[PDB]
Amino acid sequence: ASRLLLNNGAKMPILGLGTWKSPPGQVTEAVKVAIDVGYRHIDCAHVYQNENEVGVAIQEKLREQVVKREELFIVSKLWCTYHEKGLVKGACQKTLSDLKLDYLDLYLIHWPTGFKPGKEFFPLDESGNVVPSDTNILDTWAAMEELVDEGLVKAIGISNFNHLQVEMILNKPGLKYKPAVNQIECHPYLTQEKLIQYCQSKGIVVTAYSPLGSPDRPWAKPEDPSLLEDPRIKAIAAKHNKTTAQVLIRFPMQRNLVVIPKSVTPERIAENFKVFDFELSSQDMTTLLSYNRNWRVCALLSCTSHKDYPFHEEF
Ligand SMILES: NC(=O)c1ccc[n+]([C@@H]2O[C@H](COP(=O)([O-])OP(=O)(O)OC[C@H]3O[C@@H](n4cnc5c(N)ncnc54)[C@H](OP(=O)(O)O)[C@@H]3O)[C@@H](O)[C@H]2O)c1
Repeated sequence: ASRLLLNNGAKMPILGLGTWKSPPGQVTEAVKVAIDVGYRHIDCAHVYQNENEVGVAIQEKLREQVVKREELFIVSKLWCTYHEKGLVKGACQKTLSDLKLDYLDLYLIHWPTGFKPGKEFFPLDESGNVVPSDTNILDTWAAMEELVDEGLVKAIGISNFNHLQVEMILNKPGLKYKPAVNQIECHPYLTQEKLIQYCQSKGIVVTAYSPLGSPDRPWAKPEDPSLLEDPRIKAIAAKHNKTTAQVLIRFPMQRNLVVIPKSVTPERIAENFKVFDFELSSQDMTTLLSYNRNWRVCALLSCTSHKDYPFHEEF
């Protein structure tokens, strides 16, 4: 159906709306339009600096009775400067205040890397590199498990964890709640077959972020590759009378992945929803998988020496 069953018994909508880089001034309208169109899952984060304005839209639609809270699935993420056991709750309560909710459906550790606490999201060492915290992943997972026992979040997960870091949590002595979700970058140029196969075999649901290749990412140099413009993907979409974006959103769905395209444009938010009415053939799916080139949009390049940097491992 549009929902995948989580290990806590909840069902997660397979399509959600992303909000990274959605400006405060445009995201309230964008989330309102998305809920009107039929979106029931919104992906958020403290570091996107727009959760208050996302929260204005959810309140509006709740008040309107367009949707009840139980049918919404709201996701946010713990930023790297809040990995200390004593800061996790406070970070979650700030997000809950900004979103004006009393619980989150899913809360994710945004990156495995902890940074020193403070007001800068990427603290620098007077001079140059990002200043790390000495916290580790298991300390932060224990603080996340407390949030479930206190009723603030219904499920907890991870994002950008490689398979060894997931295995580290899965083997934690006294593990009380397994990660429900691992949210990772995934699209035809970074197909992630080994990490998806690992997670799915452990009962962890995978969410594909940057499904369209994030054409608005700030560091967009390469002058090269664009997924939306790839003539080979345009040809598959033409065969189905769909747009390239609709093919790129349908592709993770047929791999049993949740997918969270971002848009602040009403026509594209609506376009992106019309993805339940067609099917990519096996041939189309094998062809899209063959375009992998291990190209990653989000490589957290300022942290390549951090003890917990996730992308040195094969997967
Ligand atoms: N956990 C993490 O580390 C992490 C990292 C990155 C992203 N994410 C999540 O994943 C979400 C999606 O990834 P993303 O924001 O990197 O990028 P994306 O969804 O791959 O691409 C967004 C870009 O595509 C455009 N777009 C959307 N629909 C389109 C369509 N039908 N036709 C043409 N262009 C279209 C958007 O334009 P307009 O907005 O102008 O329409 C925007 O410029 C994020 O917003 C965030 O919620 C999570």
